[PDB]
Amino acid sequence: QNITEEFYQSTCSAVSRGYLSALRTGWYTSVVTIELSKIQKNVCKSTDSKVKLIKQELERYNNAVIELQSLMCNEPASFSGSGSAIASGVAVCKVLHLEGEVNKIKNALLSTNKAVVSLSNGVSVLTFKVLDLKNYIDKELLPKLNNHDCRISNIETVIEFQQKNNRLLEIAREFSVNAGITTPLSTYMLTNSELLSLINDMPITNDQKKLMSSNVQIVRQQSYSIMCVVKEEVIAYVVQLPIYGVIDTPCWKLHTSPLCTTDNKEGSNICLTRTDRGWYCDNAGSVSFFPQAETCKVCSNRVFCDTMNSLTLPTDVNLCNTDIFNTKYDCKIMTSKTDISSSVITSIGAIVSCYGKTKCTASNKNRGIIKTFSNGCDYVSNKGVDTVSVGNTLYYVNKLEGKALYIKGEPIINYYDPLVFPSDEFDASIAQVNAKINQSLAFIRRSDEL
Amino acid sequence: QNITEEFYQSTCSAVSRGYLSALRTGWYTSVVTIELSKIQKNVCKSTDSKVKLIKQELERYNNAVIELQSLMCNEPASFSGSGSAIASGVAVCKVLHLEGEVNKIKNALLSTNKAVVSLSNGVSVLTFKVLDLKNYIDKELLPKLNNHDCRISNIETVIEFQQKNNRLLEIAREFSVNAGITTPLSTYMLTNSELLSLINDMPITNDQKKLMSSNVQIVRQQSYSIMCVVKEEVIAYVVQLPIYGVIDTPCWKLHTSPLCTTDNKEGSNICLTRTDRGWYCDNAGSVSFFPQAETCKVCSNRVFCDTMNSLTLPTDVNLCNTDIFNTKYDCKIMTSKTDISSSVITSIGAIVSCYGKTKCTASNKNRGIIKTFSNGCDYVSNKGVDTVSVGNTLYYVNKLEGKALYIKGEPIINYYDPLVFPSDEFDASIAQVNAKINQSLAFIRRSDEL
Amino acid sequence: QNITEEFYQSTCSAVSRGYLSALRTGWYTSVVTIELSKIQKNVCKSTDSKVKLIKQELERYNNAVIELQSLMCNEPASFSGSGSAIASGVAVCKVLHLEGEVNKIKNALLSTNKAVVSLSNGVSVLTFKVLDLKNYIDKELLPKLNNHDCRISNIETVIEFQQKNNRLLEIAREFSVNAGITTPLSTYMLTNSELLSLINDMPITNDQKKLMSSNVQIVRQQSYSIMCVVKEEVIAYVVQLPIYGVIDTPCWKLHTSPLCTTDNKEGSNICLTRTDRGWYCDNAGSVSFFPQAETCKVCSNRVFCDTMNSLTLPTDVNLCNTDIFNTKYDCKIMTSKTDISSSVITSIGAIVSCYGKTKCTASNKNRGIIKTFSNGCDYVSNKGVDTVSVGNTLYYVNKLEGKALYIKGEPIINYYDPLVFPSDEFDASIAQVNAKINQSLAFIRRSDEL
Ligand SMILES: *[C@@H]1O[C@H](CO)[C@@H](O)[C@H](O)[C@H]1NC(C)=O
Ligand SMILES: *[C@@H]1O[C@H](CO)[C@@H](O)[C@H](O)[C@H]1NC(C)=O
Ligand SMILES: *[C@@H]1O[C@H](CO)[C@@H](O)[C@H](O)[C@H]1NC(C)=O
Repeated sequence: QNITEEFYQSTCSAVSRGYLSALRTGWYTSVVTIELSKIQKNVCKSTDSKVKLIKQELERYNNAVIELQSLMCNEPASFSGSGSAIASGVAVCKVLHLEGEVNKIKNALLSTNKAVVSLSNGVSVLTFKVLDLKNYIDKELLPKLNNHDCRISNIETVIEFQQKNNRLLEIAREFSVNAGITTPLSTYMLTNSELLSLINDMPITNDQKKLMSSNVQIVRQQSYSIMCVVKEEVIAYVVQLPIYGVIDTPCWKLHTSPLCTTDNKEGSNICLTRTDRGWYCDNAGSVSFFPQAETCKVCSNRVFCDTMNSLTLPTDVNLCNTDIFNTKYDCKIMTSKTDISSSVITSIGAIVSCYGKTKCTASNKNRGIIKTFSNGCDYVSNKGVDTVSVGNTLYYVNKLEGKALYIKGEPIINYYDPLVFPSDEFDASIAQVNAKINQSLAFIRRSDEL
Repeated sequence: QNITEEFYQSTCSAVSRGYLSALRTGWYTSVVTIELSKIQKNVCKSTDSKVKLIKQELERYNNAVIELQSLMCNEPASFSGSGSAIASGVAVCKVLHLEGEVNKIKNALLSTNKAVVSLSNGVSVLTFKVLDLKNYIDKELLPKLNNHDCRISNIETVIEFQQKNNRLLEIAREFSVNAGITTPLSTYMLTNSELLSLINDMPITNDQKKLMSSNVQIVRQQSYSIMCVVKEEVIAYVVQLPIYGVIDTPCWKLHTSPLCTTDNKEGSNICLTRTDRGWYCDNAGSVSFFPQAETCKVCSNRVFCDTMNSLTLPTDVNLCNTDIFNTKYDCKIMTSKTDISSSVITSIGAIVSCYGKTKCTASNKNRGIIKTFSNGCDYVSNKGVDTVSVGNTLYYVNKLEGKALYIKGEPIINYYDPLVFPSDEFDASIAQVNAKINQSLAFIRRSDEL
Repeated sequence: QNITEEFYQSTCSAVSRGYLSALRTGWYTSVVTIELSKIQKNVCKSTDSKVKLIKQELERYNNAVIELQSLMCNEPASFSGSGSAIASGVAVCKVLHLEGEVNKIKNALLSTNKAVVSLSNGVSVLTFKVLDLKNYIDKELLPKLNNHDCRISNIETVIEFQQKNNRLLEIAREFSVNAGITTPLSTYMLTNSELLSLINDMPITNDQKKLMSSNVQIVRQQSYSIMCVVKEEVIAYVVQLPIYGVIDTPCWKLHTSPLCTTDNKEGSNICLTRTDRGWYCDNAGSVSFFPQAETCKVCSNRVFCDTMNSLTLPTDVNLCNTDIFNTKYDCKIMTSKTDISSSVITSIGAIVSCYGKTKCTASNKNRGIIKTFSNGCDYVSNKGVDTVSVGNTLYYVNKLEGKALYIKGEPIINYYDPLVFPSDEFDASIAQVNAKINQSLAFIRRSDEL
């Protein structure tokens, strides 16, 4: 009733079921501002111990401003091809290159720290001001020093200026090594207290807000931070947040391992494996498939993915899990005579493909080995199991507890004849190999009757 | 006259033209030094609030010096195989393991911060001294504390010593997690003010200097920082800068998408796609091709790549863009019966390969959908277009404005017979498939005349 | 007698021998604790320059504690599939979700900073307390401020509190961007002085301790740091250390390059290359093979790898280096008609595959070019050589000095007939291609006798 899993002996593949979706659908674009107090090198050289320390701590304020301005060639019109997810925010970086749009933003920021601004393109973008140093320099630092005859207040304005400017240092220190775009969204670019404020104000239901509130760090993983322009005493940069629109549909992850024969001599055995491994979720009737599991993040029962790196597949694709020889969907597989033992760790278990003189075993935490694996594709539920060894490689099984079901079946590699079996197929399918069988056997059928 | 692009309907491929090259040709090697004032634990235990704070801030000065010395096994003679770009700087890390060469460098640094040094190998390497603490400890910190009866000046020498030593902390904090080699060149290893000083002094023309001056962050992306030795009160480490020698030649990026038929039943259709996708540039007559676009960085009109991860190709390779059936160059393609819809975002447009009941569309910012795609390979210019949907996947098109040209043609997948079409070819070519056609048809031609 | 290498002309492959193993065998799990002094917002608003600075420096102490608590969904039961190396530490993160186990740990930490704790699962895990702020706030910060009528001592308790809390900031600043698991083990999570203390106390021989002591940074590369729970004024997180069990066996790295013919017209030549390239080491009789060299780290004579990303292979696999046509082990190769020039840098040399009008050369540091390469697969020892050019690509050879041996032989690509040669084989073998030859020639043998 929580997290289940079923292993198919016929196909040497396992499916872990019970997960819930949270797919990235849109890009919540937003801009954060930093007020500035641009002053030139009018320094009064009263070389005192309380004056030079502010000279050092403000020269870093100078290196961390002109540096952001040189990063202007990213990205007005570059990034050809991939990485097209930031193009929803690059549309905002291009708006900030327009006169009057910069000024129209500084308006509603000097009175409430946050407000929605109407632009030239008109996109309803929110605005923030996370650090204000124009109001800390032109009111606290400039008047006591510029016209009051070079009067430094004390030493607590040197430590506080260090901590009020430390946030700006570690941002230019981060943007310069990232060509203007950072990911994940580091706490320097947005602390935890500020992010939870922006999520409550997104054009989304109260449901998705609770999700991104208790799962903060996952929102960071799939968020960006682009650098636009620096002009008119304002630092302008855009941060993209994921808009989860496909939520609460079921998900399941497919696990596959090679399935070979053990009734031949050395390399005279034949193998096959199901290709399309990874995460599958329901996305309005059709099935969204995520090949590289590197784009999906798992958090307890939740699965967060980006639909950009996904193949869209029809609902009739679940048939490969049971009846792989169905006429509606043609299931993809690969074939080879390469006979190598291997193991695959799943959600609540492990698949073992043992072939040859390989020492394949599953061991227990306390009493050592508990099951020696014979040759062939086998599976074991993690109940009481902790480690699995295959030759000189040892794996640990995730001790997430769940109900694992074994589905016995005739391994479909036996339904094939080794003579007319394809030597190697990269990404073939059931129909493509039965056609290649009907092709190689087409010569033997119509030539030996002489 | 600025940035153009042309789509070939015959080949289901698009070429974006108008870019300008900037290829990494050489490795400007350089060494940066740090003077040290090695003092032993002769601490006067006058446990005062202004004494223990310097004890803490100098114990970090101790952890961040002995730590760099343990990182000596990288890289005197390791790194077998790949990563051979640092071998121009490792040649300098091996020179610093020689007596007398270390001393000969400390000479011209205590009087001008920078000078060229003749070595034992003799490579004209430049030298820098970005942070001097031997002159800040043995002159400011040591005399007031060691022999003046444990006399701490004040508290401004605790904050300034914090900021004068903070740079050393975040370097050993970075080298220890990077095994002695960091990339990109972080501002900790070299700030913006110091890098722009070294570029003006490189054995290059005034042209490449302006390039690396307005495109600083890109130079960082393709730069390294190796750790050599720590001895004789000196921290020694080498930083490699890219020497761009192939500059201002034209470049173009190739985009490809599957091209299939829609005149058969389910999987009875045939597909083909052009393999060699990516960046191409002119490099002295021949064409330098960059397969993994991850090694190329785009900055407006400029394209920066590393010629180490490039295939060198003859000039007669541009023929695949137009006349793919040319006798001079044999164009590479792959074939498959896999019929999956997909989209490819280009520079100023998007290619759509729509097959089956897939919902393929291009949508507008304001008025929603503007063109439904039929089955087959199609292209759309980004003029007024903003998004493209393929099933459950949505892409954003780069709104870089340019002149896109459509080149209509007969899709070459129709010139093939589905019976004698290769089931799957990984990286074949026109000649290799016409030979395999002339092979499969060789049996049907000389056996049915009975 | 130190580092050797031999190139096989018959196979266009080189083997670098003389390296010594250090394979990751087990996971030394350990937990580090941080005592806390949880106080609520009972701040006395005596807005003084020495009071507000501690308010700022302690509000960061608040953001860096509640932030770690939201990262609780990683990883109680997630991470489906890959990344199963932390499951030895996740077993400890699951123990910390149990009442009484948290309290039983705080015992032996308030008196000796370190002791072994018996748990509910009972795993003998060590414990540490690297930073104590419960004893710095409830004894130094709380009594002077809470009940002594809001009395701030001085300003040296603001700088020291900055440096005593700076370590906690850059950890939550690192865990939040890493979803609770960081790698490599940064010095923030464990400084050099503390790591060398834990290695001396591992259930290992005195040998492996010296290894991980002079090779510290490599131990960091293959170590993790998981985040468990935050409760009862204690920060709990687990760090995994590698247990090297397979040590001091010989290792060798295989290098391969395409081997083609130069006796045909354009693409009428045939090529083949040995597939399984990378690191091989001895692991109890059998041979542990590491395909992706990205999992192996080289440090002088030592080679550190993780046996999780390794194929286990029989001892009879060294035969492919000499007699590739042996009956005991079937050597894997790939074939293609693609005739592209390329070079491969090895340990103490370089392999060059020169084909077509490609300009292939090896150049010297002083006197330029020293050997022009003819068409075919050739090798050169690094004695006096520094660079190798292939078309527009230039490589640097590692100037590690050693004894390179040339083993001349008949290139095995000539023993094949171009008519019945496979157009392309992804990962075939000698037997699989001789069978495909015995298949294509099976028709010509039994059909032309008419
Ligand atoms: C193979 O050919 C037979 C006729 O001999 C036919 O009945 C069968 O359906 C064919 N199979 C495929 C997969 O085309
Ligand atoms: C295929 O064979 C025919 C002869 O029947 C020949 O004219 C043609 O050039 C051949 N094509 C190839 C690609 O070899
Ligand atoms: C190929 O067939 C011949 C018989 O004509 C046999 O002697 C030889 O061993 C076979 N080779 C292979 C690799 O099967």
